[PDB]
Amino acid sequence: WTATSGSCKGRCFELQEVGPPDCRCDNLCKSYSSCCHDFDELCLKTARGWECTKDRCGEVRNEENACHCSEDCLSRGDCCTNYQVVCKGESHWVDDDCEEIKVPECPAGFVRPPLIIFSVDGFRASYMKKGSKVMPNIEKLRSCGTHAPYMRPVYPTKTFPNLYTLATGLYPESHGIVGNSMYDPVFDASFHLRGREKFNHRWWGGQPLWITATKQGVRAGTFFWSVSIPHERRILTILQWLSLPDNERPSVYAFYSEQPDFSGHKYGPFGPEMTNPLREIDKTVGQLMDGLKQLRLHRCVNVIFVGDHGMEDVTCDRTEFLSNYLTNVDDITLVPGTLGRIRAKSINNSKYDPKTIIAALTCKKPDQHFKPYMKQHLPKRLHYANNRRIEDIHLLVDRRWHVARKPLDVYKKCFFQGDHGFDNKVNSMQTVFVGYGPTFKYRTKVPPFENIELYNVMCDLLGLKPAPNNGTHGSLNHLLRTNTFRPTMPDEVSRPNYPGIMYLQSEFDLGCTCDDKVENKLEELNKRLHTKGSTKERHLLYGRPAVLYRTSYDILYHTDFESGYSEIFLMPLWTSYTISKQAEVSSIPEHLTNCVRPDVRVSPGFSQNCLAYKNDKQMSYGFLFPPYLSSSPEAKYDAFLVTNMVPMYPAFKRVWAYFQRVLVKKYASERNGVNVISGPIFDYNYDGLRDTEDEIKQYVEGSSIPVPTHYYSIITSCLDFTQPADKCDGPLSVSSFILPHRPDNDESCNSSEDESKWVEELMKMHTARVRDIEHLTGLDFYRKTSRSYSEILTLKTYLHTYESE
Ligand SMILES: *[C@@H]1O[C@H](CO)[C@@H](O[C@@H]2O[C@H](CO)[C@@H](O[C@@H]3O[C@H](CO)[C@@H](O)[C@H](O)[C@@H]3O)[C@H](O)[C@H]2NC(C)=O)[C@H](O)[C@H]1NC(C)=O
Ligand SMILES: O=C(/C=C/c1ccc(OC(F)(F)F)cc1)N1C[C@@H]2CN(C(=O)c3ccc4[nH]nnc4c3)C[C@H]2C1
Ligand SMILES: [Ca+2]
Ligand SMILES: [Ca+2]
Ligand SMILES: [Zn+2]
Ligand SMILES: [Zn+2]
Repeated sequence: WTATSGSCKGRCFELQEVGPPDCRCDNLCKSYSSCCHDFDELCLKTARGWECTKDRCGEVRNEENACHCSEDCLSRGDCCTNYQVVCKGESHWVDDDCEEIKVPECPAGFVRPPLIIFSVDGFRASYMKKGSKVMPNIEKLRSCGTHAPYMRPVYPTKTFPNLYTLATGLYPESHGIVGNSMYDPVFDASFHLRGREKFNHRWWGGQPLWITATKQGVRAGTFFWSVSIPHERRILTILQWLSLPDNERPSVYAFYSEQPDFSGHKYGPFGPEMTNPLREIDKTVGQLMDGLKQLRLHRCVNVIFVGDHGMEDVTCDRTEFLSNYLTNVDDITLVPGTLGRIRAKSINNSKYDPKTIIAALTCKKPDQHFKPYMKQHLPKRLHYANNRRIEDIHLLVDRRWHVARKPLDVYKKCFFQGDHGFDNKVNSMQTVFVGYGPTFKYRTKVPPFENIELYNVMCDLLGLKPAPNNGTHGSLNHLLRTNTFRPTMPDEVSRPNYPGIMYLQSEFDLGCTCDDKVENKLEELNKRLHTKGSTKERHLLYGRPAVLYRTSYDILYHTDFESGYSEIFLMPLWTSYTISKQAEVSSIPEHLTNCVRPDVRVSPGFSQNCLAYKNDKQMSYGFLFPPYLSSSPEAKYDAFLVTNMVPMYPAFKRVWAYFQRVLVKKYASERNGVNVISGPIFDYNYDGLRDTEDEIKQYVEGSSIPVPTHYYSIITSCLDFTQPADKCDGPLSVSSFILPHRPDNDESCNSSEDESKWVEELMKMHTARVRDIEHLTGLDFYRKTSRSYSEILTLKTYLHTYESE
């Protein structure tokens, strides 16, 4: 019940919320159907429209007007945004040359530059260049302030997940808004765009910017706007709030436009109908900037122009139907569209089996436009598994396509030419970032970055301490003139042992053999130096990674590579090696095919054994430093050490061997040497975080050898590729992957073909940030470089997307 008989008199767009049954007058009262009776009349005036004209200048104040052109309007803070232009011979903000804002220029009583977030729905990244002719205001923001060529959204590239990621710095698996539509099995409740369940606070996790602000004593405008409130009124309300007394005035604000998303769904991302809504958005931006100018805040306020996701060409005819795949289609519930999520229709149905669903959805048609996944097999970069609201079964839909359950869902629900939601590395899904103001840099282009990073910056812009989030605080310091956050490297928790020769051959009973008894002060002194670390500066280029948890491990040195070997997991945590442009690939010689060698630096009790691989009919082994890249026939023996061995399914070895034999050398050729760090990942609970010892769900049969869920590699070289990777003076260039360690290649539909036709494609799908790997291993990389820490943080957040321009 709402007792709507109260009044909005002097409360229009009030900031504190009144709970039921008291009628409300805030910017969301319409969405709750709870506004006071006189809200429209008093708060939503439209008389005479939104622009001053010559004949209105100096008019007698008339309180019925939507905005004012009388002399008192400035003191009142309620002039039309073009008032001074029309009546006082002032210029529009867009017609002024831009002039660096070297220091904040704010009216007295402003404790800090205010932040205004101008969010635009479905604003595709390429609109900045392609629509630049009809967007003069936005183009000036872009060219004069700080801009990125694009900003990467989070998956799924839908509205609620991304707007709430913006606000919180969190992955949707953490903040809880994992789609526009959701079922939560613990609540037994559904979240929908349509209806009232979505206003329930239980859905919304983490701590969004407005709460972070309020709690730390910084007032916030309310971020959300009921749809029916026109854009002009949104803008006039922000402007009015900004003329409140110092004690009452908020320091952070949000505007939101439904455009250009709304039209992009109807007309496609580039439909000729799309010009108008881009023009209209620009006009709205111009209104705000003119309004700030009038208030003397245009060189005081930080403005963020930001979008939530892009828009792709999608039409009804490009739909795949689960009914052409499954016998049991009526036994499932599908969340449909640009992504698919599948659960049982009834929890009482015991003939439901994900295994059979997955298989009936796997590589069934030549042209198949979606790929099914158990959520834990989704690329780790998507960070989309650790929430009960995400269904075990997921369908990754090709750009341009939909998935539905049955044809009747599509014609009985073309009506549309655009949509979004696809994989967040897809070009058409990328979106915009522009920062403009005293705290942002001047005419500066920054590289593309992820929207999860903005919350930290918005907090920095407001002098707030961010709630714990998935951004890497400091990685966006290069966007900022001042207010930087100067982080320190985490402290190493475990220090390595450095074992020498401690065991005789006969002490080992591992069931391994190697043809190495084929036997000198010249080279023996030299090869002892190798074991002691004489080549370590070549292969360990950016210092040893730090171990950020409590564990027991050894550093092991070799001619061609260096490792940190876990006595707890019985295999390296990381293996590091450098491959120069000139390095040469060799084969594994015949007499060494099955060679595995005890490591006399490491006890039998802390070693793997070959017997367990003999007995485990499912499991084979690979090596982290590849024997194919040994610097000499003698050095090659090191690569067959039991301490370089890791468990690998035969199907995964097809992948790994092709990476080691062909691709590493290729990257070394193309990039002028590369430094490689490889190792295992254990994430059995799919939380994006390293598993402890008591969380391992699978061992090589009979043994305590744990089976990795993933293998990673970090491939670093010189950004200035005219310098070799091992003699690089300046910035670095990195690409990484986290490959799922799977017993089959079902994910790659072309895998019966030669590795050259499908392995690199898999690795690109599984591209990762160094940061992703850090979360999964508890290691901290790049600890000793000549680069500043913020630059290193930026590098650690970089993702190599292999998407074209
Ligand atoms: C992304 O950032 C968030 C925020 O730091 C990380 O989520 C947080 O992760 C930890 C460990 O899973 C959670 O700690 C747990 O808290 C509860 C008490 O609420 C307690 O029962 C547990 O014993 C544990 O201490 C924390 O709740 C969680 N917070 C949120 C807001 O989700 C997340 O791990 C980050 N993701 C990645 C991949 O780095
Ligand atoms: O008032 C807000 C958000 C303000 C805000 C500002 C800053 C925020 O955080 C930031 F400032 F940090 F960005 C967060 C929210 N909203 C967002 C809601 C989207 N919506 C749709 O009907 C809709 C739109 C596109 C679609 N495509 N497909 N289905 C779609 C459905 C209703 C809108 C009300
Ligand atoms: Ca884990
Ligand atoms: Ca296959
Ligand atoms: Zn959206
Ligand atoms: Zn949309």
